Amino acid sequence: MASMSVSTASTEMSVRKIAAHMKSNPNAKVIFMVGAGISTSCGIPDFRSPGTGLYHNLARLKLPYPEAVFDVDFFQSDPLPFYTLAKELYPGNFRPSKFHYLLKLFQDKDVLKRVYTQNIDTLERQAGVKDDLIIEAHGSFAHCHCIGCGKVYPPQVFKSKLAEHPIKDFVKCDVCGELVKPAIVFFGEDLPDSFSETWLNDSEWLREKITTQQPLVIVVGTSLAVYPFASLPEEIPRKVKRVLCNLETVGDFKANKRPTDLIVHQYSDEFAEQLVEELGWQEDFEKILTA
Amino acid sequence: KGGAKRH
Ligand SMILES: Nc1ncnc2c1ncn2[C@@H]1O[C@H](COP(=O)(O)OP(=O)(O)OC[C@H]2NC[C@H](O)[C@@H]2O)[C@@H](O)[C@H]1O
Ligand SMILES: NC(=O)c1cccnc1
Ligand SMILES: [Zn+2]
Repeated sequence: MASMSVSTASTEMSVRKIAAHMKSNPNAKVIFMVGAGISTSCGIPDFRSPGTGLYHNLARLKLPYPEAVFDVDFFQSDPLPFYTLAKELYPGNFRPSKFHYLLKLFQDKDVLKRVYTQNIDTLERQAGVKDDLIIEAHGSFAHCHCIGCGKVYPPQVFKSKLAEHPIKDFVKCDVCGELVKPAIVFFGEDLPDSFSETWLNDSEWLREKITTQQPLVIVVGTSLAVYPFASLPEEIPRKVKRVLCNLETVGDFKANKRPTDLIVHQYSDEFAEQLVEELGWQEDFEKILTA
Repeated sequence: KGGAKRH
């Protein structure tokens, strides 16, 4: 849970600007858009990184390249690599980070409009963020369905297969016989309707607040390299302040910077620490963290 | 909607 700054440079002044904006607009809410960066401190292994036990197990299993684990065609031809990744990444194996708890604090303070996440770890929900405020753009393991006929299956059927040694006899649909898989969006598949639908509604909400207070969209720990999720930032209203907390400037913040863009090069957990400080909520935060 | 998940 302990963090430190990424470099000798201080980001407290930049983080202070954010707290100042929220101070001047006490009845405004914030929309977060997050990626893998906010869960790195949780110890979740990056399947694309050698030196991770997961990477080598997938390589030993003949996975051709990391992302084939999230490819429909590959899964149907050989589901073992995905099952192996699921065993290691299944929700419940990790604990939320300081940044995940920040989302909870904001909710408690009624300043959370929505959190759009590309992650499948569901640590936002595990941390106590309400279902209504979360948009898991790439799905999660909480639901399962047959890839052929769409029949619904309880998530526990899939989960029970992961505890077997070795993992074999994968879940097959008792209607059409095809493989059943967790509701995780694989490369090549459309995201769930709720993604576009909610962004449609939040986009109007954003544009309408510009004319009344002022909202704020904060992008954290994402390389903005996966679409359509990566299109959100450019679609934020020109008149709505965009904030980016990432080790490096990426996506629209790099391709089309905006005068009002606030860029903060900092670890998501350190950022959380500094924001809570500048907001004066250290007391409530500590309570949540110790709860 | 935006299309299918991709790079
Ligand atoms: N602690 C912390 N704080 C802030 N930013 C961080 C941190 N750790 C990593 N990062 C940054 O977060 C970004 C994470 O990028 P990435 O690993 O590509 O994940 P995404 O959220 O964007 O994408 C998911 C990918 N996972 C499966 C699919 O393979 C996708 O390509 C990257 O730009 C990093 O500079
Ligand atoms: N967050 C992830 O685990 C992931 C895996 C593959 C593609 N994109 C994201
Ligand atoms: Zn079926």
